Amino acid sequence: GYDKDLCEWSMTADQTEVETQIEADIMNIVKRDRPEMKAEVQKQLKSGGVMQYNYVLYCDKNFNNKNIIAEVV
Ligand SMILES: [Cl-]
Ligand SMILES: [Cl-]
Ligand SMILES: [Cl-]
Repeated sequence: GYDKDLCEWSMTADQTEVETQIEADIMNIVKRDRPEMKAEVQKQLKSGGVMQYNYVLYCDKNFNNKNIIAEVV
């Protein structure tokens, strides 16, 4: 998705803060949209990291964030 607020904020916030934000947002997407994938997505975020999803989640109008679950797994 594209969100001016989170896109601009994430571009200059420290890495620990952006990581916390992305991880929270991805697990919230899972909770709302495909709650049965919680354990699998959580383990994949721990194994692969979360910073790689910054662009698609916040700075990309063409990405529907519901599709982050398929992106992660
Ligand atoms: Cl504005
Ligand atoms: Cl938009
Ligand atoms: Cl899926």
